Amino acid sequence: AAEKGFKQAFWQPLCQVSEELDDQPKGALFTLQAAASKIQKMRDAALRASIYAEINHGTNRAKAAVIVANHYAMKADSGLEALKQTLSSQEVTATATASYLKGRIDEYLNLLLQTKESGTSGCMMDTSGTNTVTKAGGTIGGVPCKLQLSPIQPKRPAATYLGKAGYVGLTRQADAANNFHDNDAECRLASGHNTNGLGKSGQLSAAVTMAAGYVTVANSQTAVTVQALDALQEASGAAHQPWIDAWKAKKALTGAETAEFRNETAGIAGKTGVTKLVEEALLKKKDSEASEIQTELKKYFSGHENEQWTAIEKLISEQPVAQNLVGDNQPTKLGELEGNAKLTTILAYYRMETAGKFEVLT
Amino acid sequence: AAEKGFKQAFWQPLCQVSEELDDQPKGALFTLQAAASKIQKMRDAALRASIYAEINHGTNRAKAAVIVANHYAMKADSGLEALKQTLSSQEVTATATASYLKGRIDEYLNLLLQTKESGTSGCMMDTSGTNTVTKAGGTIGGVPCKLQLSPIQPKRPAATYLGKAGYVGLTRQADAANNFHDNDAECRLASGHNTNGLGKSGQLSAAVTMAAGYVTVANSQTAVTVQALDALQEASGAAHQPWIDAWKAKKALTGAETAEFRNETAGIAGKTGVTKLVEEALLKKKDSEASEIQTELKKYFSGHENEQWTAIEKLISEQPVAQNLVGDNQPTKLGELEGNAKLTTILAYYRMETAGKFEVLT
Ligand SMILES: *[C@@H]1O[C@H](CO)[C@@H](O[C@@H]2O[C@H](CO)[C@@H](O[C@@H]3O[C@H](CO)[C@@H](O)[C@H](O)[C@@H]3O)[C@H](O)[C@H]2NC(C)=O)[C@H](O)[C@H]1NC(C)=O
Ligand SMILES: *[C@@H]1O[C@H](CO)[C@@H](O[C@@H]2O[C@H](CO)[C@@H](O[C@@H]3O[C@H](CO)[C@@H](O)[C@H](O)[C@@H]3O)[C@H](O)[C@H]2NC(C)=O)[C@H](O)[C@H]1NC(C)=O
Repeated sequence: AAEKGFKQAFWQPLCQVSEELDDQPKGALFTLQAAASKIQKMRDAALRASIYAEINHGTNRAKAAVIVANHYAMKADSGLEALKQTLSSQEVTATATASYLKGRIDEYLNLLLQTKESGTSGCMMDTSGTNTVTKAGGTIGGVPCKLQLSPIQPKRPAATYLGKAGYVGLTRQADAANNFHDNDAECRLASGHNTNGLGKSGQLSAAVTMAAGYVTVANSQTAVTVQALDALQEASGAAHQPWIDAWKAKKALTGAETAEFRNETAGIAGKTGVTKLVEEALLKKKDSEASEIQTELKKYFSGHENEQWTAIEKLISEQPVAQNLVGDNQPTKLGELEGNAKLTTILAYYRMETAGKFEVLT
Repeated sequence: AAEKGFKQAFWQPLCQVSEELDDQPKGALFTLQAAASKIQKMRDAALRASIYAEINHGTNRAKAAVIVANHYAMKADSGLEALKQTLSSQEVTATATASYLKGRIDEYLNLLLQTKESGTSGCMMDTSGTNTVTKAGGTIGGVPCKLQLSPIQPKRPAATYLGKAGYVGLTRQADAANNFHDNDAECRLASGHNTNGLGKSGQLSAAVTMAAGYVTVANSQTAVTVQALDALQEASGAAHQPWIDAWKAKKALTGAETAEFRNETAGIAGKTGVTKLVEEALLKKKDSEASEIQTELKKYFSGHENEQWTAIEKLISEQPVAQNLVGDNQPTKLGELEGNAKLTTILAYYRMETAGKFEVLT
């Protein structure tokens, strides 16, 4: 009936979205950290290749290790520039839009949860619309609904409730009078009329919209209107803009999964850096033919397809640094040493060794 | 009087906090980007030093430039690890806590803004408590209150309404009956009693708290109670935990201003990397007394205080590159070249030259 407490078929959907939005910061955390860890891994690969080039100068595989090292430096570099330029705003924008909307929902839902008179007359009713609900654990009567933001630790959010299309549970309502509103449980929050709703001496001046422009409450003796948020299109100035915004933001996310954070397993001449380095340094001739790139590569790699890039990488990994550099009975092989700070210093030990030579050498 | 619409004294404070908490994402953005830009600048300095050590390999000036280059690599490296480990969660946590609380406030304030009957009876009143206020632009009658989250673009923001100790304007209220509540404007949201408040056939079951546990609304014919939020202590399970949380998070922020993102202008032996590199590579005597560190440094730097570190740095920034390595009419000096990707390339050209000179020589 109109101007009556809300039955679970109204509020369970909003609970689901609130609890799903709760994971958006956790996701943002996960991604921002994933981007640095990946930048770090590319850096580590370039450090390992550089150190091999320093130890093994004179050989051709040393020149190969420089091309490997420059590619991974460039990866590690474009990763940090992607983090700055794209990923930071994206995850901040997702975290903020989702949290602001979660706040809006939660305030409304906790109003309803609190405006009750008896255990059978109130604003928040069970499915049956026989009793009011009570929070127990992080559920409002069994339904998982904490109505507060959980502590942010990294993890991937689900997209069940907010998908690529909009809010799936916030479909159109055909019969709000019956499916949302109880037959008799009283709620003044259910209308804007002075009799069984929010008006005191009169109906209010106009319709009130609640939950960030989700539900409209009229000053007339009528039932609620809810927006269908399941098939959204981007808009501005929309009454339920918060909903649009959290959707649009979540929808724009790529994660630390773009090109820059992914390794390339194609042919050597195609890898980030190779052809342009071969033209500039080795060939000293710009805009050359793919064959003459292929040729130079065969000198260092023994070919030009991914299996020779790995073979060099294997040499780089098997390559051991001095025990004087890494501890006691500790792992000395480069493939077994990780950590930018650690590897940056092993590199400076060998950059120092290379200076020593060239002062006796020239 | 009790069970009456709220006068500007009550709501202007919440407007101020909502609007301040609007800048928290903008700040988070600003910092996350500031951290990458600073990591980038340290990297650029290590790239410039490395290239000088390459272009001049085998000298003591190249040996000095290696120590400079390893310090800046280590900075750039610990910056990305600080970004990952500390700054990411910090700014995500600040953005989410603030946005969730801004959502909670805004929903309450927009309820009040909407529950009005006449232009003189309602829930949101002016200071005089004579008229109901209205939202024009991003202001509800003069006082700035957009009641929505602004688009996130970078900004450094000075906290005035939320600061180190809590929410400044959310003071203990001595006389809510008079300073908050009007004499006669009607608001059902002002109590939980069935006569002029939210109860329908009866008072509600208990007190309702609103704005994330800020204001308590009793089922009795009484005036509102508001929490003093201006001298907070961290707590758990608190009725107004959102407030505590946004405070604690904002209070924990350091910004991209920690050690790792700041340059060190102390003596050379004290700089990040120098003594440990001198012991490991040059001295090959791990655990050497600072005088013998001072000595080695004099060989490269011509001393051991900050003015010699800069002099090397001057040489480094002076050092020109090959004309072909730069754009049509672009500068060739290292001090005049910025951009990790750009400099990573110049470094690989010279790493290749060193490769070729070492074999041309050996
Ligand atoms: C992009 O691809 C490169 C090449 O695979 C990655 O570098 C490699 O990273 C792994 C660790 O992730 C290192 O593996 C080592 O293998 C040895 C032998 O199997 C094992 O004993 C060690 O425990 C370790 O697993 C490998 O040495 C290293 N290779 C090079 C050339 O540095 C890089 O991490 C990838 N980047 C990203 C963002 O994933
Ligand atoms: C930490 O300190 C180092 C050393 O000051 C910074 O590197 C230096 O960065 C500046 C640009 O920020 C470069 O300055 C150049 O100066 C010349 C001559 O005055 C001028 O013509 C150029 O337009 C440019 O301003 C300088 O070359 C560079 N020095 C080195 C050795 O790389 C570094 O940026 C600081 N780090 C952070 C995070 O601020």
